[PDB]
Amino acid sequence: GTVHLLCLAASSGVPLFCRSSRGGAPARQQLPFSVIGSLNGVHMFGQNLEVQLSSARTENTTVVWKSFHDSITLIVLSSEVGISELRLERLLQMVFGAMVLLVGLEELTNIRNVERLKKDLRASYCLIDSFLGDSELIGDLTQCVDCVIPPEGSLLQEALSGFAEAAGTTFVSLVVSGRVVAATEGWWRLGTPEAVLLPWLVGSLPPQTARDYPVYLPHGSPTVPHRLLTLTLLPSLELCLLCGPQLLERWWQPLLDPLRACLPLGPRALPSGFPLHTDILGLLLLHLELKRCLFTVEPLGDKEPSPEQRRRLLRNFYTLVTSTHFPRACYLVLGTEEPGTGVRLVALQLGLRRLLLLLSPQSPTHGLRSLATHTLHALTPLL
Amino acid sequence: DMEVAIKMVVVGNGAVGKSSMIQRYCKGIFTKDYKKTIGVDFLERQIQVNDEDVRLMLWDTAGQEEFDAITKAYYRGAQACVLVFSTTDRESFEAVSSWREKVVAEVGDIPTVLVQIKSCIKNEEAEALAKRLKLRFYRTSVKEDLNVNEVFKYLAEKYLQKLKQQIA
Amino acid sequence: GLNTPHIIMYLTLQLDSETSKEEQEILYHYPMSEASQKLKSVRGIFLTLCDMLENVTGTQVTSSSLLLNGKQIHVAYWKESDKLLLIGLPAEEVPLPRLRNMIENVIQTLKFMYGSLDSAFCQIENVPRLDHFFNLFFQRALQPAKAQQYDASSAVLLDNLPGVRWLTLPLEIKMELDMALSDLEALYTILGSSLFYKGYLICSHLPKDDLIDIAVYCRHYCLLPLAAIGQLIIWREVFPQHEGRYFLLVVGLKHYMLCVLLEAGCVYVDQVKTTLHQLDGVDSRIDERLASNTLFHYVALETVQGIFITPTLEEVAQIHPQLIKNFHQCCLSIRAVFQQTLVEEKKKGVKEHGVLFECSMAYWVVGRLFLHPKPQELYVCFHDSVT
Repeated sequence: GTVHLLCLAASSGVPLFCRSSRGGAPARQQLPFSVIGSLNGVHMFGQNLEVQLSSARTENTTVVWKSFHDSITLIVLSSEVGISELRLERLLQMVFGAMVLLVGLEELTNIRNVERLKKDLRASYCLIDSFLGDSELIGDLTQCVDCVIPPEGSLLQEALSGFAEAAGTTFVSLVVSGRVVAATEGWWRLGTPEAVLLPWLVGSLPPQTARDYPVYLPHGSPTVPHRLLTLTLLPSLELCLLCGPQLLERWWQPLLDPLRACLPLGPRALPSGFPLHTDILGLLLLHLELKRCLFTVEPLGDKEPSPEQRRRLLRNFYTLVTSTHFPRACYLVLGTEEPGTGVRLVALQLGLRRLLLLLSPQSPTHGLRSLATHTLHALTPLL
Repeated sequence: DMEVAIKMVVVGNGAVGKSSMIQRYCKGIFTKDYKKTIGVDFLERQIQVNDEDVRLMLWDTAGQEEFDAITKAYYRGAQACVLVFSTTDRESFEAVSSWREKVVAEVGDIPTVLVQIKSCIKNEEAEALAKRLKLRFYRTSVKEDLNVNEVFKYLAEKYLQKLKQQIA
Repeated sequence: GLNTPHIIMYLTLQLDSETSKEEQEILYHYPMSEASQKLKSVRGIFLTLCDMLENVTGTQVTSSSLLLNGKQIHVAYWKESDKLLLIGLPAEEVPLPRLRNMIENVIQTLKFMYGSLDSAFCQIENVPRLDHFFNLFFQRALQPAKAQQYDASSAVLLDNLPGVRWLTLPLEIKMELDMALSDLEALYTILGSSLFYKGYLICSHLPKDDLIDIAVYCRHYCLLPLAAIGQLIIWREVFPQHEGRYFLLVVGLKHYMLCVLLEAGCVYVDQVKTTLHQLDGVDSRIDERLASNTLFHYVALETVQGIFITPTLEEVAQIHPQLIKNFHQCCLSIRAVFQQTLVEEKKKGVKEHGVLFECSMAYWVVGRLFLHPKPQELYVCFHDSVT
């Protein structure tokens, strides 16, 4: 699972940093300048000849280049078992969106000098190696917000609206462990990369009672330095407030009990004790019109241990589902030929609400589509 | 680490044995078999200059005309350059002027210096061009194993002076 | 199309010459036209990429993709000692797994032609016929439409699987064909032979390791048409992945194609012509066999023997034209998913996959793998009334 992210200045050729997360853990591995220079050189050779070198796959690993705008390029090496091109391309787009979120289009295009650019980006690795390493959310890969449905209570939205009116901002979001619990319509209408970047950014940030950080919106305000205030009233619970201790006690005091119900709701997404087929060991749903993602891994944790394995299977299956799909469904049964072994993965698109499922091998192959339709009908009233 | 990451771009003729002197300087990373297909070779050698662990991104360029326009892509953004030539070879002796004008027209005016490695030419003429084009000649040999790390240290010191100058 | 970028080329790694002209590293490149000059320029990128990925990754470069003029072109690699063969075709016409399969098949064919492919490309007298073969290769990959269009549509999948379209045979016909071929076996000795009828394999005794080479060589020259004369007397030396000469005979007569391999250490044509003439009494029976559950289509395949069974042209004659092409196109991606675990098994030496289509009528395009029993693959399109 060795992975290397290299950020290069296309106009000059000097790399910006060598962030890498070999083996999932944030290993501080420095990739030798041989390969960095060689990959940069092949990229400029292609650019000069009007041929964009996208990716090159080997049997062990996979390497990918791309050029954002005109002066910035990102390349990845990745030896993870089960890699496809689209995962790497989404990773590239998300890292670039994160960059323009943290440093903006200025100092990223039309670089006055790259040394101060690297010194400024020094304050930006943390989210990057959160991205590259093992992550509990797939919002990077699907480009959809990893929303978690609140406990069927409009009181959360009402309190958020009251907080927004008190603070004079339309961008306010209750987020637990990087999962968007609630947000105003303005936050929902936010641009595609930063809508998933901001909750992830806060999840990757160290836990502090209050934090003030400047960001730039890749959609709407690529240059305007919007300030983001993060307040962690409860462990693993956080409130984001964007602007272009008497701060929350006049609205969130009566809602302390539901927020308590949201402390374990983060890792255990979906409403607690939701009626679902017991054979499902991991659920993942998309709403493409609203770009809303729901990714839960622990509906039944006693069997098929190592939930990170379930996350990786669901991510790979989503990659293949996007490969084939882009009243349709597709399933993949993996494992040994021996009955009762392996897993099942199902995917169904219905009403632009593509939904994925991970199941124990005992599930009926004939009824896989029937079960997917049942799950879709059970999940459509949720959102 | 906060490496300065100064980028060398080295220009010669391809038949002067510059690859030999550069390999003698920096071990490990070579990437020697790329000058014939792309036109540039990428090497690195971190060096301790004035309390700074300066990283040296060397970009050797192909002297053949087959890779010239593509070579122009690798000059831009290079923090310093080095023009190599040989006392035995004749073509590089007049090609240094062309290489200097190309390298300054591509990226801009850079604090660089040239180097003669390893006769058909006279030292007085080399001093003549050196004084003509503002840089100082260096006497280098493939066997002496000296007068090169001083070149790189001096160029790194020039760039460090530039950075400490405009940082304030 | 012809104007669409595409190339096949044979560069030399470890360039150790003072000259750096195009011919210095390019042993052979096709086409020598305006559809490959750009890739002829990016050859340096290709060489640097191969060397770099050799250094960093212990494995060879499987493939790469390059965005030319707004469209992605897939390039497939193969690294030998001091030589690298490399092909490039558009993605919209040739998907990547298809490209890898075409590369492996073309390298097997070239090794079948003249020893190692190093001796195939190094020589100069074979350049015109190599150009002819690669022209056939590219015209088949890009313009398959040259009984109409059904074989071309089925190609996009059928070339991927090893084997030939095996025709189910009764006991008596198979027995008499086996007896006739053994009689044909009776200067050189006969390794084996294989008889194909109207592009359908009808009877083989040849080992699979040479039967596959026979099949791919015959196919690459469009020697297996459907509903197709003369006397094809192909008589040439081949090198079937196995010293001594390994000559090859291919005799054609009235939809009968008999391919027989010979070892070493019109003489062998008269008796095979007489055998074909005496077997001409079974053509009516085999045509009767060729003529005449919710399962719509199946491409059931076997691995150890190396054959696959598909419904006959008459069977597919009785939304079907869209059905077949969509089924094959999706089974290409399912094939990719299955070759992942196939190369995993080859390393050792996943279970299945399903799809819906409603381009109308459900489809359940299902691919199934069998590794615990004798390895084999199955691919079925059927209605969803019963599953």
